[PDB]
Amino acid sequence: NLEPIFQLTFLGLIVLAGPAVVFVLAFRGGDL
Amino acid sequence: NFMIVFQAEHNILMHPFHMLGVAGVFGGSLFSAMHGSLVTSSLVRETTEVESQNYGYKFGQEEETYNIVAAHGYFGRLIFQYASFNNSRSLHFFLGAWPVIGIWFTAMGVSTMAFNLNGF
Amino acid sequence: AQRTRLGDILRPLNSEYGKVVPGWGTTPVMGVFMALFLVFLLIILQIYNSSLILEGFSVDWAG
Amino acid sequence: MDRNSNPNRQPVELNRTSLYLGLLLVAVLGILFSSYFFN
Amino acid sequence: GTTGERPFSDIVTSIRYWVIHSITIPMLFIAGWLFVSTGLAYDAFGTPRPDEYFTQTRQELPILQERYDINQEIQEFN
Amino acid sequence: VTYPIFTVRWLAVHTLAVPSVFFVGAIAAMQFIQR
Amino acid sequence: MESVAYILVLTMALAVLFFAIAFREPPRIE
Amino acid sequence: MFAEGRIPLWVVGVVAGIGAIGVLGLFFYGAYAGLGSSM
Amino acid sequence: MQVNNLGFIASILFVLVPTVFLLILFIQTGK
Amino acid sequence: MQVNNLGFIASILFVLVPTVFLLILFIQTGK
Amino acid sequence: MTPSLANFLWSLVLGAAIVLIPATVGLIFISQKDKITR
Amino acid sequence: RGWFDVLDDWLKRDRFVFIGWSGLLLFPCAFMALGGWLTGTTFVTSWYTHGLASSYLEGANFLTVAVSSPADAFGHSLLFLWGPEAQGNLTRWFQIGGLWPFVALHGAFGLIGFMLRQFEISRLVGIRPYNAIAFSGPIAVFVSVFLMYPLGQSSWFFAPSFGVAGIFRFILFLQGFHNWTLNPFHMMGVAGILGGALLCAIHGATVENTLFEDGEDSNTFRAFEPTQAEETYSMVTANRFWSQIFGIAFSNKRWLHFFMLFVPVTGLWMSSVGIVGLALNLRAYDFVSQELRAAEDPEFETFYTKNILLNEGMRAWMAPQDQPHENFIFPEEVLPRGNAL
Amino acid sequence: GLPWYRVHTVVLNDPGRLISVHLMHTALVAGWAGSMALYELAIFDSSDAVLNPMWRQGMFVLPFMARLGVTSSWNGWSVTGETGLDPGFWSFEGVAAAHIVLSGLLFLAAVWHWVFWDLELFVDPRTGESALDLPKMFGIHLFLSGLLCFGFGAFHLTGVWGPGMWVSDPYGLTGHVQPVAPEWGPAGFNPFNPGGVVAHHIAAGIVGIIAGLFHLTVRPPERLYKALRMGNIETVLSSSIAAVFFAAFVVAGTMWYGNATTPIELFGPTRYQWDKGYFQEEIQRRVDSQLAEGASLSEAWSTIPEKLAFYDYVGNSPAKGGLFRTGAMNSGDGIAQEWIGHPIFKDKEGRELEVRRMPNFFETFPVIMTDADGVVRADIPFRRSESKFSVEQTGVTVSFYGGALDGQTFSNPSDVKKFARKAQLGEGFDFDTETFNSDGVFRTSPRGWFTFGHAVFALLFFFGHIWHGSRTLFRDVFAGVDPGLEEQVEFGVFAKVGDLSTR
Ligand code: CLA
Ligand code: CLA
Ligand code: CLA
Ligand SMILES: CCCCCCCCCCCCCCCC(=O)OC[C@H](CO[C@@H]1O[C@H](CS(=O)(=O)O)[C@@H](O)[C@H](O)[C@H]1O)OC(=O)CCCCCCCCCCCCCCC
Ligand SMILES: CCCCCCCCCCCCCCCC(=O)OC[C@H](COP(=O)(O)OC[C@@H](O)CO)OC(=O)CCCCCCCCCCCCCCC
Ligand SMILES: CC1=C(/C=C/C(C)=C/C=C/C(C)=C/C=C/C=C(C)/C=C/C=C(C)/C=C/C2=C(C)CCCC2(C)C)C(C)(C)CCC1
Ligand SMILES: CC1=C(/C=C/C(C)=C/C=C/C(C)=C/C=C/C=C(C)/C=C/C=C(C)/C=C/C2=C(C)CCCC2(C)C)C(C)(C)CCC1
Ligand SMILES: CC1=C(/C=C/C(C)=C\C=CC(/C)=C/C=C/C=C(C)/C=C\C=C(C)/C=C/C2=C(C)CCCC2(C)C)C(C)(C)CCC1
Ligand SMILES: CCCCCCCCCCCCO[C@@H]1O[C@H](CO)[C@@H](O[C@H]2O[C@H](CO)[C@@H](O)[C@H](O)[C@H]2O)[C@H](O)[C@H]1O
Ligand SMILES: [Ca+2]
Ligand SMILES: [Fe+2]
Repeated sequence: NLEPIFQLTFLGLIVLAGPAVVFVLAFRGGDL
Repeated sequence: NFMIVFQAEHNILMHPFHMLGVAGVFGGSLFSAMHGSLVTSSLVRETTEVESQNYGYKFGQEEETYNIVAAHGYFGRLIFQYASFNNSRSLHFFLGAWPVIGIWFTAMGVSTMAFNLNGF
Repeated sequence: AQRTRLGDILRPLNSEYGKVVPGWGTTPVMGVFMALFLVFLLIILQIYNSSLILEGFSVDWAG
Repeated sequence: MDRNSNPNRQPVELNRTSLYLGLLLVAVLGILFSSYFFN
Repeated sequence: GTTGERPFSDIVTSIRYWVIHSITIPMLFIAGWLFVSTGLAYDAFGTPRPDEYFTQTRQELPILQERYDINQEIQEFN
Repeated sequence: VTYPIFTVRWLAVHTLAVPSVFFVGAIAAMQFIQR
Repeated sequence: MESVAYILVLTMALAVLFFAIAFREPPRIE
Repeated sequence: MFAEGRIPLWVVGVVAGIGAIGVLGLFFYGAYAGLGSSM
Repeated sequence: MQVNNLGFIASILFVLVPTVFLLILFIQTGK
Repeated sequence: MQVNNLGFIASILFVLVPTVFLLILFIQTGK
Repeated sequence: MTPSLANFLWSLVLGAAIVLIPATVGLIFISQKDKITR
Repeated sequence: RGWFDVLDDWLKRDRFVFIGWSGLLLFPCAFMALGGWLTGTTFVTSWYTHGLASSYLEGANFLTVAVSSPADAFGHSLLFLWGPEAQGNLTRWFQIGGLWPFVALHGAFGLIGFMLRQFEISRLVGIRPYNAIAFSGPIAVFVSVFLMYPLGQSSWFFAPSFGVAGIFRFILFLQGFHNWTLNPFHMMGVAGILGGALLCAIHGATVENTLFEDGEDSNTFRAFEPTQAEETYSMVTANRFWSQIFGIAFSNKRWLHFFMLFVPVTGLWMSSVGIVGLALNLRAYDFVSQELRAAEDPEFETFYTKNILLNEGMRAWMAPQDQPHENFIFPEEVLPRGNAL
Repeated sequence: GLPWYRVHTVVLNDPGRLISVHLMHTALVAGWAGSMALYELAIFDSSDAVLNPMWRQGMFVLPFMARLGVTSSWNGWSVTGETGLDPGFWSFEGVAAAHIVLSGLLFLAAVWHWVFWDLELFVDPRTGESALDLPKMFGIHLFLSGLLCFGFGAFHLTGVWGPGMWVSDPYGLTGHVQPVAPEWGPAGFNPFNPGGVVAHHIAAGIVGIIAGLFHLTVRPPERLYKALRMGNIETVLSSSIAAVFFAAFVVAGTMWYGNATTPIELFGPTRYQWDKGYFQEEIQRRVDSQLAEGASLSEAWSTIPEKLAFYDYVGNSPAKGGLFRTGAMNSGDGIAQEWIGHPIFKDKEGRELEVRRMPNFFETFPVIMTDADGVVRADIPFRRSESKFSVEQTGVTVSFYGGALDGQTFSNPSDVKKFARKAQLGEGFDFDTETFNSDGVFRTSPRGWFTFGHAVFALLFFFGHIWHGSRTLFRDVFAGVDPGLEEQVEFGVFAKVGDLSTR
């Protein structure tokens, strides 16, 4: 079917979100 | 009898908290043996071959009674350098923490098998 | 260091204290004999273990 | 022959703590093994 | 305190290591994958497939009983 | 600076990591076997 | 009468404890 | 990224850690699917 | 209880002999 | 022979205890 | 000369050739290449 | 420079992984044992030796995979790949349990190599070899349990299988058939292991809570320097604390650490002696006086007799599956069981 | 002063008193041998060598005398069951008395060497302190060992001048001491061939003589002398302990598995003979031959000797005892009186039933009866409300052939169940339980006790080896490490660990 596919899509987006925040702050010079 | 019946009813051997308790006690004995053997191995020469080496230490002496640097050299060559403690304080915290955490986990294992949440 | 008759008889046997052959000496031949001993022990173990079966006998009380 | 004093002889010691430790070890070994000795 | 070798952090933070390993590591991963998924592992190790634990003539456990001729025993077990 | 690339440490690392990744791939594939 | 033996060994251990506490070798700083 | 010519070690750690978490998640998923799932 | 008739002697000696060994060594210490 | 079942323990202790008393006193002598 | 005898002797030979003396050859070679400078 | 000195130099070079002469034995044998275990638990069945699935390939998990013992039909055959059983056939060698002696023997020689390594490194760095002496305990355990016990029994089949649930099976087997908990040598082993854990915990905590104020941070870990000459914690304060809390206390650091070595090592050695006894079925199974009294007095019940009943139940219910080569057929009516259960 | 665990180190550098303590130990061991033999003789029951042999009586040293040819007493009896034999002085009593006298003489020599410790034989003439030429001592002692080994094998064992050794038929029915010729082929390495033992002693004695000659003449290489600390007697202690635990493991194994030097008439049967039904199969084969001629069941079974049937009984397996079940096997089931004969169980329908024998593992075992094609036909149920295969419902009856109960048949289910329980244990025997006040639980044989003691001792001697090898190789740091030891141990600073000349 497609339920694991959509589940892994949401899960991967969520997983990337936090590291994306940390990476963006680190690269753009934000406070960390 | 308690243990046998407990295993029959809860499969405590297949409970991960009891496995953590076993790691706690096996590892605690392992670390006790290593620590005692490494300190004994690195004792500074203060006695003769006749008397007990224990008399080389005087109660309340300020100086260190063994060479922690030699112990670190030996152990970091036995496995590899970065797996060996050279900080006595971190080492002793690890010695305290490992069995204590393991026993906490196994105590919680028994306490939760009290509510029949059993092993695998 | 009390002298006794039997002591004087035995004296030359305990007189060569610490004399060595310089270098490796007979060590290679020692190693060869040790290897042969190891093979022999392996043979008799495997025979006893029944992992080495020879013709002419059986490892059994009957022989 | 002459009887000469042996210079290799040495005193033996067992301090009080060693005595307590040994007595406790003996007592607990007795506690452990007495039941099996009686069977 | 370095025994001579390059520090691990330096190696694994370098571009060349990752150019090498973004290929080498996945290739071993999918090599083990293919080892399993082609059925090679079953035949290499003699491990039964899920449909070969029992046969249409053997419904019992194929427990080995003979001391020296296990090849023929396993063959008759199928 | 300018260390050797291959060493005893390199061999020790790979002797473990290489079959480890192979085995992990095998087990991952096993996760999809159906009875 | 093996009860006597059990009681005996247990009492021996306990007496050792009391003496090891009360009449211990004092730790002395020197 | 923040420095040219090398990857930050924390980025490598995050990537490897996510890979490891995915591997263990696949194994736990397989505990419930296919062989060994009691179904 | 029908226990081993050598139990009392075995247990008593098992304790006693090492006890007197330790006692001898301790008491003579410092001689 | 049906002898007293306490004979062995009685005889052995009767000898042993004074023996270790004497041994202790002798060995510590000169301390 | 039994099959198990032949296999034992072959085990001696193959143990040598596969483990004992590729390892000795390699160790000697490398020790004589990378030599400690006193 | 002779070739032997040159080799000795190369083997003892200061590198990330020390090799030494002992490495020649340790690393190949240890790698063989570890890789054999990993290979067997990943791919190899016990279908023909035990009638059990014991690999990831068969659907087992970390807790249930094992390198299972070989079939009981082989007795104590060493099961060489070239031996009369497998006859050089790797697949058959796997199927008959050839991996078990492979792992056991390579592990034994790896353990020897590791202890030789302890000796060699101790000698090189100039310390006393008490680490190797301490390691003699684990060696005694491995020898007794994995070699001597099966050697006294009918075959390698009754050795512990290299696996988590395999070890659990061995443990329960020894309880039910040998009454191993009742064995005084096992009780000394338990005392040694629990005492070692206690000593580890109490010493670590005592040191960490009698530390000298040698820094300004709340983080006390960086108020230590490996080259410092003075003690980092107060032995005097520790001694007073434990004397007033517990009645007694260590006053000699050297005795303290020797004790931390002594307790678990002696525990391991005593338990190994007990296992040697069990290899010959020389068990501390029963207390004959209580057995006789219970046989003639149906109101005499102790925890010992209850445990005996538990052992009987375990044996009867477990033997047919645990010992499939025996073809035990115990009809339902011969199985012991209490009321309603 | 010295801690308690180091007191004996005072003879470490005192060769005369080391000889003294070795003499005292030797005297103690020899005196133990003599007094152990005297005690065993004082309690040994020689009347019935068939059903009450030495190994049922907890006899430990008696089998070792008998193995090498001392098999008769001064009381006229012999362990071969014979009487009226004249051994001469070398009876059990003579051997024991010789050991006692030897113990006394060794004690006196120990006293002499303790008092007169300072003999100039012990002092290095080159310098003037006590010193032993350990390699030369090894050459001397090894040459002597080779001579004595060769003499043993070629003169005692062969009967050239000596009694020979105990040999027996494969089923332990006709054991006796005879000369044995050496076997020089591959069969000499069959552990069950005594000619192998003889040839071993001849050949290994010759090799020991040659090696001792080599070690009396060739000095150690300097490399080896330094590496093995050949000036340190503790190195000899270490390697001797190693060889000793090696030998102890070997003797434990050969006792447990059986071989020519551990015959079952002296030490009892092995656990493996019970495991495989060795005696059971031999008994059945003899009965089947008797039947194949035309003998009836009763006659055929009456041809079976009580000794073979006694071997076929689980209470004689050494794997049935307990660690604290002390003493003779007669203290267990009692003294065996007579074979009851072979039971044959028939159910109501004429099927012949076989009672499943108790394995060595099981302290208790359910009673199960199977027919020819291995189907359970009768049992003794634990629960009865759903019983289907009980002796009561299946009408199982037992008739006996040979032995005490020959020709009798039992149909009362109580008797049938009792005899089925007996048949679980193998061949059945009447026992005298009163003489020993036997308790009913099995004991292990001298085979089991010997194996246990020596396996444990070998294990502990491994630790002894490690301890003394470490003390030999690390003698310099025994009292502690050098109060320096700073940069030798630090990482990466030197090219070779410890070697100060490298970087
Ligand atoms: C002439 C002296 C003498 C004689 C004739 C005997 C004779 C006997 N003794 Mg005895 N004994 C003696 C001296 C003697 N003893 C001394 C001095 C002691 C004190 C140590 C003892 C202590 C003793 C004990 C404790 C026992 C006996 C027992 C016995 C009886 C059986 C012995 C046996 O099984 O052999 C066994 C001997 C061996 C298996 C020798 C093993 C030697 C190893 C394998 C060789 C070591 C390696 C080698 C040196 C290196 C290789 C060299 C090679 C290449 C040549 C037998 C009647 C037994 C008995 O029946 O009790 C009454 C018994 O248990 N003796
Ligand atoms: C290895 C040597 C050995 C062997 C195999 C035997 C074997 C045998 N002996 Mg024997 N014996 C020996 C040496 C030996 N003996 C010695 C040296 C003596 C002189 C004391 C004797 C005197 C003797 C007598 C008087 C008798 C026997 C008897 C027997 C038979 C009965 C066995 C038995 O129940 O023991 C039981 C064994 C145990 C209960 C095991 C005890 C284990 C202890 C408690 C271990 C100690 C633990 C330790 C304290 C832990 C340390 C703590 C740690 C911190 C280090 C048996 C065949 C009996 C017989 O039947 O004769 C015809 C009998 O009457 N023997
Ligand atoms: C031939 C065998 C042999 C010999 C000659 C020695 C000799 C020695 N050992 Mg050693 N050892 C051995 C085997 C041997 N050992 C074995 C098998 C082990 C493993 C258990 C050890 C472990 C060991 C340790 C840890 C130490 C020694 C030490 C010593 C030295 C001092 C001994 C002492 O005063 O203790 C005196 C002993 C007592 C006062 C009481 C001992 C009581 C025991 C536990 C019970 C006795 C039972 C019985 C009477 C013995 C007969 C059993 C027999 C069959 C074996 C000495 C040179 C010490 C040393 O190195 O000194 C620097 C030392 O610390 N040994
Ligand atoms: C997988 C693990 C594998 C581990 C492999 C280990 C690597 C090899 C280690 C070998 C160490 C043992 C030898 C020690 C060196 C030595 O003794 O002297 C070194 C000598 C001295 O020579 C010369 O002699 C000269 C004079 S002298 O030595 O002083 O006498 C000297 O100056 C010079 O230096 C020297 O060249 O050199 C040699 O050539 C002799 C080699 C003999 C080695 C023993 C052989 C036994 C092994 C064979 C096993 C099979 C046998 C057949 C069985 C069927
Ligand atoms: C609440 C306070 C009241 C205390 C009540 C509890 C009593 C506990 C006191 C311990 C007694 C000391 C025993 C060792 C004798 C003694 O006095 O030792 C004193 C010793 C001090 O050692 P030192 O450092 O002074 O040694 C230096 C040298 O002299 C070495 O000899 O302490 C230890 O060795 C610790 C390790 C042993 C720890 C043993 C504890 C065992 C627990 C009890 C088990 C028996 C119970 C049996 C019940 C039937
Ligand atoms: C058998 C045999 C052999 C050997 C082999 C070998 C030696 C091999 C190997 C091998 C190996 C060596 C393999 C491996 C592996 C592995 C694996 C399978 C892994 C894993 C893992 C995991 C699962 C982990 C996880 C984790 C955790 C849990 C923690 C944290 C995170 C991580 C992720 C890390 C030969 C051929 C010689 C011969 C025949 C027999
Ligand atoms: C003087 C003299 C004499 C005499 C001699 C004699 C009379 C002797 C003897 C002797 C003897 C009569 C001896 C002995 C011995 C014994 C021993 C040496 C033992 C022991 C012990 C032990 C060591 C044990 C231990 C144990 C136990 C206790 C328990 C169980 C376990 C065991 C086994 C460990 C004469 C006149 C001839 C000559 C002149 C001089
Ligand atoms: C409600 C919702 C939502 C929300 C969400 C949220 C709330 C968020 C988030 C988020 C997050 C919160 C994320 C995160 C993450 C993370 C991660 C992914 C991590 C990690 C990792 C790792 C792997 C690490 C590692 C390590 C360690 C731990 C050790 C050392 C260091 C290192 C780094 C190596 C959305 C929007 C979806 C949509 C709608 C619904
Ligand atoms: C530290 C030492 C380590 C020892 C172990 C190291 C690995 C040793 C592996 C040895 C393997 C022996 O493997 C054995 O090889 C022989 C010789 O080819 C094979 O023998 C095969 O070929 C030969 C001739 O080519 C035929 O005569 C034989 O009938 C056939 O089977 C055996 O079937 C195989 O079992
Ligand atoms: Ca009903
Ligand atoms: Fe510490």
